[PDB]
Amino acid sequence: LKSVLRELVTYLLFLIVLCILTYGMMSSNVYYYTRMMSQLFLDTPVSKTEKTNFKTLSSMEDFWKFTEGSLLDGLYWKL
Amino acid sequence: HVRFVFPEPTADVNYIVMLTCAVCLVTYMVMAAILHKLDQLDASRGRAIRFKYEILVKTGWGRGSGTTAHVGIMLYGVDSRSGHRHLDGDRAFHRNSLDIFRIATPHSLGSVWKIRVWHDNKGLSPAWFLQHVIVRDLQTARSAFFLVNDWLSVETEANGGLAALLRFRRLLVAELQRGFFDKHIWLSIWDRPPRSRFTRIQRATCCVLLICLFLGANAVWYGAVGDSAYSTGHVSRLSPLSVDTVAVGLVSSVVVYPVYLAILFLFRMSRSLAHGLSLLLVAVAVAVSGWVGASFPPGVSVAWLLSSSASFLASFLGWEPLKVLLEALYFFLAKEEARKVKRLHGMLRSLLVYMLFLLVTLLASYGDASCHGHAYRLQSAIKQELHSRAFLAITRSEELWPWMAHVLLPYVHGNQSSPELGPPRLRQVRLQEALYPDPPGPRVHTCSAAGGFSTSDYDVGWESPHNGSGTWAYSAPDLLGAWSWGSCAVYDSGGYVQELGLSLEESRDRLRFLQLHNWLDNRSRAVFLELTRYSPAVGLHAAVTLRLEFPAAGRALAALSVRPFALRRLSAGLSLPLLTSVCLLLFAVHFAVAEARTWHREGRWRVLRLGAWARWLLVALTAATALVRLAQLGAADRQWTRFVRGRPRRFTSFDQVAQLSSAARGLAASLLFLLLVKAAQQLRFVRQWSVFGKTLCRALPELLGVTLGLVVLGVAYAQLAILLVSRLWGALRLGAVILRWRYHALRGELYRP
Amino acid sequence: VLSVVAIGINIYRTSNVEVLLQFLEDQNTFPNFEHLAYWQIQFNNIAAVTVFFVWIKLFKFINFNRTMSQLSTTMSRCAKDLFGFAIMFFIIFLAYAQLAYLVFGTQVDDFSTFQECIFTQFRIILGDINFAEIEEANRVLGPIYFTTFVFFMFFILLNMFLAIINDTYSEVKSDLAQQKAEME
Amino acid sequence: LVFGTQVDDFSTFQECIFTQFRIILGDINFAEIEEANRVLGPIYFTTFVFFMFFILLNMFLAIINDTYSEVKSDLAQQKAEM
Amino acid sequence: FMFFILLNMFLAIINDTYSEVKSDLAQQKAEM
Amino acid sequence: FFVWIKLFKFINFNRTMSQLSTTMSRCAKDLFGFAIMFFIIFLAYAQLAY
Repeated sequence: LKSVLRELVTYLLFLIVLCILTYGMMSSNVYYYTRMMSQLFLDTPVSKTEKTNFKTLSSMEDFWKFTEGSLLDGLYWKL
Repeated sequence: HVRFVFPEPTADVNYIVMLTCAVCLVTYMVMAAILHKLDQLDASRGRAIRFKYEILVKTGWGRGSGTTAHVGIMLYGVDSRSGHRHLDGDRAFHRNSLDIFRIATPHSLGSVWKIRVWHDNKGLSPAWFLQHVIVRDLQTARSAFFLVNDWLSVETEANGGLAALLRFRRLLVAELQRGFFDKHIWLSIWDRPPRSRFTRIQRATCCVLLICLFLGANAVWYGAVGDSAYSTGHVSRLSPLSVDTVAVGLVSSVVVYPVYLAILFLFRMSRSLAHGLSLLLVAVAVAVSGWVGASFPPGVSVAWLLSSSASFLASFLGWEPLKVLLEALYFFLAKEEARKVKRLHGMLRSLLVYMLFLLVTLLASYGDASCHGHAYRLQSAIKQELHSRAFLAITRSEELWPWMAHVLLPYVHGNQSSPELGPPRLRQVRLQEALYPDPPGPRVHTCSAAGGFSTSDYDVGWESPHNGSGTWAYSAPDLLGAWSWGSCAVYDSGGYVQELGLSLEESRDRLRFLQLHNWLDNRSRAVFLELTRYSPAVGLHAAVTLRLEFPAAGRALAALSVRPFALRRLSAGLSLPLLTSVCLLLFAVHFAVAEARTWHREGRWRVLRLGAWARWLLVALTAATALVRLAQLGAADRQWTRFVRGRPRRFTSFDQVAQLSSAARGLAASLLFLLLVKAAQQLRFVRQWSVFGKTLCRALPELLGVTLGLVVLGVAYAQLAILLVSRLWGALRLGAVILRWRYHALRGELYRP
Repeated sequence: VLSVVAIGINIYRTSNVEVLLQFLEDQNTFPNFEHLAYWQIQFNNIAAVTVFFVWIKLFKFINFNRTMSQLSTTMSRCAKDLFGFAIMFFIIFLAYAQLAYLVFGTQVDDFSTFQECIFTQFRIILGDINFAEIEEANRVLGPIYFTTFVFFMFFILLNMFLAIINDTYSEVKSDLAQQKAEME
Repeated sequence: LVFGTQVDDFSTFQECIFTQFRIILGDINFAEIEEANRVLGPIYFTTFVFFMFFILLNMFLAIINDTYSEVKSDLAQQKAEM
Repeated sequence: FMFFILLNMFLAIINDTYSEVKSDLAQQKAEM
Repeated sequence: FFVWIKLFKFINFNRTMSQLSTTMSRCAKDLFGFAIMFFIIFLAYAQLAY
């Protein structure tokens, strides 16, 4: 019953390799980038005189106003 | 008539008086249960039935002694005093019989000359001089066989060594050794002789009567009779002056003594009516103490405790021995019951030790619990006056100045403002400003832009040429005071200070000077707003502090705290914290010595068992609690003495006292938790209640293994949950199946065999 | 006793309505109806408790068959063990409550009084209190207190009631069936 | 009877029954129950929680656990001893 | 019907299996 | 997740962990049989609520 320790050490080596390999897939800027893009759009209101954003669209003219004002504002700052 | 009055002056309820009378009753109840359990065994032992030998001692003194008679032996000595024997056997003192007796007498006499033998002539005078039974040594070797072989009148005694020849030396010495630890009611519950009609259970009733009557009679004088001398508050020294406390105790004891005398005289020589009167007297004394103690200034409760303690020592060391001396001048299962009695006596001693320790702990923790509801309201009021919601939302935008000028200054210098206990202050620690740390994807809380703090004496601006010294100097930490576990790191009491006080119409000038002449920028690691509160209505201080951290050079981190504490000083006399610290230190020393005795009486290799670790943890907590309280008491006096000198000019930073005053309260409350847990597991001494601890102890490895399995299965599920896009024990009770099997097993193991 | 007290309160309260008559004489005064409100509150409390206990009294009559008799026997046979264990459980409960009161009781407002500590610890059992205040109060002792309390009163001490109850039910059913089989 | 005019969860009898069903799940306020009646308000909550979670909900489990084991042993004995 | 009747059927199975397994293991190990 | 689950094989051969693993493996058939019954009623309630 010595192969049990061999299997144990091999599995621990595998687990330590895999834990590092999966911690390398938890970058900070993969989630924060999405969270900041989903707020740059979808939260900024229409150009002016309205408070409704994309998340709370209510009519067709609201969609047209979002396309004109807010979409053409967040895409281009002043790639 | 002006002496005794009903004060009812203040509604400030006092807990020292009720916590002392609430322990002396639980102690009495538990000890009464133990003594009743001991009585049940003792009565049977006495109604049923070694300093000698157990050889075949059939007596061949002579014939002509035919009578059914019984003899008795008094083998007195060093703490041993045996009784007479029974009359049982085959012949049972038949016609021309012998004499031999080897009874299971646990009284192990010493190697001294104290013995008497009484022979009763049940019938005609015998012509056989029944000398004695021979015995040399079987178990302890404390026997001497030298008989007289005489024959006196019916029911006559004979005394040797190991009619009326002497009266004042023999008839008296027989009572200073028999009644000295029987008439002394304090050490009487342990050494009651058998076949006595005092039952050892109404002795405890008289003892608790003494304790409660002492407490009541002292509480009457402290609180009711306060005009005969004019002492309570004016000249009453907390410390014993040999006339202020002990005299009151002695007088109270002598005054109350001839009620206990009547109750005992009704108990003894009564072969009850006093068993109800004693309880009535205890109840009324406790009620009187509780009704009068609600008006004690905090410096008089310690005097009352010392007086009551003194009283007890008087009724223990000179009033009971006087009584007993006056009375003298006026006149196979055996080895199991022995173990039972030996264990019960140890239980009785441990109960009193634990109950004294518990009382000391309770007075140490809840001694001033009336100032615990005021602290919460005080800190809440301080926080709501300072608008403690805008400050916590302050980010770095050069915007703490409007907050300081809007809410702080009117609070400090208002007409209807706080006493404020001096002027506030600002601090500054820093060096080498951050080089604009990276904005994108900021660190959550690990913003620790490594650097270093300055120390040189700079001048107004940021240059210190030939202007001398440095003006905007760096006050070196004062040491042993404060640290502020800030988010960034661990700050201290050093830095650059600004007065910012002295008649607000002037403080605006300082504020604008700090704003305009380039003070708070370009290093900016701390500001450390800090002031102090004092509320005379309840008598609490408060160490208000506020700090701003600048870890990313453009964003701020706000943290405030208010810590209401009571200012207790070592120079304020023998205050209650000092008493409960010097008693806790003695208790810790006693426990440590007891542990060392076991360490050296069993030897090494006692590690890896819970007893030693538990004892050392208890000693560590006790010794830490007492020491931390003493440190707080010392620091509070040091800071006050420093503050008095230069009252309107210094700051004195009372935060270090507030930290110790909370550490000492958090330590003395965890020790009491351990004491209250230790009482829960003592329910095992009841017959059918001993299985809960056993089933919770045997079923621990299985529960720990289940917990390990759930931890593994939970970390795996957590790792799946993350990365994918971004209970099993509580509800379906699966611990009720591991404990139940053990409960059933250990319960069947207690009834079937 | 409770019914007599309620009847006495009702007779005493409704027999002194002199305040209403005095107000109805001159209606520019201040109508003093505070004592009546206080006594109405007290009467409501007494009546509610009396009704609850009267409804509890109904168990005295539901023993009409065997399936109810065994349940009543089981409930009245494990009371001796549950009372014995509840003493230990509540000693530990109060030991936790006093510690929480002395440590967190200055600056939480959930442990501000002993009663509040007891009710907060009951609400933790329901999974209703979540650690948000004990952290900011003490970032080091709050987690320790919460973790230790949850472990020693969910995983260990709260499942010892179920073991006692289950074993008592099993033993009662077993010996009742044994007696029925042997005698009858 | 005690909270029937102040708490909005005990406004009607049906509301009382549904609130008491929701208390078992662990969905309470207790900030209005206590201030509605300082005495007899906490008593109701504490005694209800004790007599329901500790004693009364632990009997259905006992009944079912006993009956399942009895049935299992009965069927196993009937099949094996045939 | 899902907290009093159907979540007590899970621990029932688990308890029965645990009891029989422990009894078999005890009569096996402690006997030999 | 499966790699982490495979860890049980290396801690199942313990003195007190080998009476819970066998317990949870001897009743797997009964647990599946109970789960089917539970899910049928759960889905019936879900459809009624829908």
